[PDB]
Amino acid sequence: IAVHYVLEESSGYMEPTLRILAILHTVI
Amino acid sequence: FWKKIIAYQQKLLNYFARNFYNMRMLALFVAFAINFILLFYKVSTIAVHYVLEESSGYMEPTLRILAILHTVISFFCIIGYYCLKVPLVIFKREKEVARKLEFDGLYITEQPSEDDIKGQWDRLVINTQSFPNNYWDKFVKRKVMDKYGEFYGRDRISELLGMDKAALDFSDAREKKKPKKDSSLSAVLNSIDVKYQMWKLGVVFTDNSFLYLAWYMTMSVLGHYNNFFFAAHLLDIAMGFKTLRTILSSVTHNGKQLVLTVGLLAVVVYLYTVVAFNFFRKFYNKSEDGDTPDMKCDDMLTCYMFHMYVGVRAGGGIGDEIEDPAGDEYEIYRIIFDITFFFFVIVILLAIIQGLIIDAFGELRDQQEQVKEDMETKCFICGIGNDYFDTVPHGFETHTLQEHNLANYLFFLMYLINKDETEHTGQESYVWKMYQERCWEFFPAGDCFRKQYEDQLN
Amino acid sequence: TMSVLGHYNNFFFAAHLLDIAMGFKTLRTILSSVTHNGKQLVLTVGLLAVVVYLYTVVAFNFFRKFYNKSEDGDTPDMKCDDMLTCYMFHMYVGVRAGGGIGDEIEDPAGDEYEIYRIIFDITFFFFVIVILLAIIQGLIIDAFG
Amino acid sequence: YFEISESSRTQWEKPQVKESKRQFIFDVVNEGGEKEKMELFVNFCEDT
Ligand SMILES: Nc1ncnc2c1ncn2[C@@H]1O[C@H](COP(=O)(O)OP(=O)(O)OP(=O)(O)O)[C@@H](O)[C@H]1O
Ligand SMILES: O=c1[nH]c(=O)c2nc[nH]c2[nH]1
Ligand SMILES: [Ca+2]
Ligand SMILES: [Zn+2]
Repeated sequence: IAVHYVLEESSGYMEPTLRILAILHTVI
Repeated sequence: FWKKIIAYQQKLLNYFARNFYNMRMLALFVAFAINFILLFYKVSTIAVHYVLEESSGYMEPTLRILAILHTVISFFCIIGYYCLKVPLVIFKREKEVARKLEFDGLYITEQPSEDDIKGQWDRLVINTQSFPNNYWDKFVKRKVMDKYGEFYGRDRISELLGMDKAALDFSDAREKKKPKKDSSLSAVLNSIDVKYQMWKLGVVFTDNSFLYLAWYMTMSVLGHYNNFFFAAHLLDIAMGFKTLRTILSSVTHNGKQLVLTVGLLAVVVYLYTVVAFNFFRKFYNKSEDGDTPDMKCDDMLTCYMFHMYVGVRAGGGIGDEIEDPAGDEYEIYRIIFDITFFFFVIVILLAIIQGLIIDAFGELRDQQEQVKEDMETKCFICGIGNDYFDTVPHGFETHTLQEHNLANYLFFLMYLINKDETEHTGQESYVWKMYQERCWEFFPAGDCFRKQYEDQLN
Repeated sequence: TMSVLGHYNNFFFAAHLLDIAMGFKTLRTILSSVTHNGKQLVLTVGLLAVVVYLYTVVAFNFFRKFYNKSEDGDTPDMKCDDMLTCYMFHMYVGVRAGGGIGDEIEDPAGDEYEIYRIIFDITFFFFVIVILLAIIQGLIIDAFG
Repeated sequence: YFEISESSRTQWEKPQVKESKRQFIFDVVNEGGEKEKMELFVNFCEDT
């Protein structure tokens, strides 16, 4: 079976926010 | 008529102030009795009803009477202590703010640092027709005006203090004041100072013990809405007894350390949750049957909740309450996982959290014991050790009860205030000047009469 | 008197094995440690009683359906249908339990009061088991020391 | 300097006197105040 780790988000903005935050963390 | 009603009202206030403590212990009985009665409810039948399982049958009217009595007694217990300790708090704050105004210029030259709630709040009482109401110094405004008026502006100082600069010389010329009777109307309107009562009420609501009494009264009132709200009054024994006060204070004594170590436990359990959610998901099936799986780690939130709620409380960690790793490719990894969880979370961090509070309790008890041990080993005033006096029988007791008694010092200060300025003796005038100038070098510090005359006396 | 009662029932002679406590000094110290902090121990036991009573009140008012201690669905052995039995259950079981009352009551998964009951169980385990029981034990241990 | 009787020594060495002395020593050293230590010691002497 193929298992995927996916956000259980209602607002839906967390994923791009998460990517931006990860990039910002690396830069910081 | 007005005189009679005022006399009766003041008598009632004095009675409540006198019997504040007795009414508190009566409230303690009433809480005990109400809760003992409450211990006999049961749920009956959907519409469920909470009904007493009583054989005698008198408990229900007794319970209602006791609840009403508790509310009345709590109201009396707030009116008392409002007539008892609120004046002391007001006096202390008035003295503090007056001394800050005079000696420090905290509202003329310094101004509060904008973070002190009380420093900011006390500005309202300065420009009040009755600034000193409990504080003895009724000329604090006059002396502040004399000290700071000429430099920083007499007009500005007078406006800040809400006073008249041209009234003092006229008063010294003639009094020009007339008394009046009280049956006239609007006299109370003229006499009342809404701003001063405002500031006083703010101080009272800031007071901690008044807040506790208000919470007690609020819970007593809520007890009529639901009789089980009277259970919160059983916590009053904690304040009633010293060791229970010590136990409760031990919880918040190491408050920052306890919060931070709880946060550390949270972080480490979160890390373990991440590891389990990424590698050990199939082991978190908490379903007894194979018909349907109750997976507790399919998502991070539920896995974290499971870890906190179960593994921390478990004796052996998460491994006690998760599946068995025998015969698996991740057997050794999961064994290390469980062992490290049990060691770091249960053996170490939980022990540290418990020990913080236990050691806080021990430290508070040891501090109380050290305080009690002191004043039995050295004098409060001079500080000389007890053995030096104890060379003679009952020496320390005689020194602390007839030579260096702090009660005697307080009585001497009262005698200096009550005595007229002209009739002070030499020593009395010396002490009085030093006290007014706040010079506390008249207190014997490391020396006493016996030590000074150690060879003349014997 | 116990020796005389031993003739009425031979098992009454078992009470004389406690005489070794007086015979030996360290056993006298152990027994004296129990009553050394007598007032503090009694008062902290009372505090534990009060806090467990508060937890019993909360459970009896909100978490009654979770106190079914019956293995089968044929008949329910409800332990919190009345305050007296709920309080007895709390004292007799939750205090002795390693993880608190949550060890011996139902599981709150998939319930509207899940988070409330999780907080209930965690706070019970922390205040009653981790703190108050430890304080009660430490009083006697430190008295012995 | 004075005279001690051998009978007095024997009675002092008897076990009950030793138990009383142990109890008194513990009482005075642990909780007995130094203020009336001599008073307690004289009382213990008279009882012994
Ligand atoms: N300068 C001092 N003046 C008075 N007492 C002193 C002073 N220095 C030390 N002490 C000690 O303070 C203690 C005063 O006694 P204590 O506080 O128990 O009195 P109390 O308030 O009458 O008693 P209780 O708490 O039983 O009501 C004594 O042990 C005394 O030795
Ligand atoms: O003064 C005395 N003290 C004693 O202890 C005692 N014993 C016998 N006779 C005595 N006289
Ligand atoms: Ca004179
Ligand atoms: Zn002194």
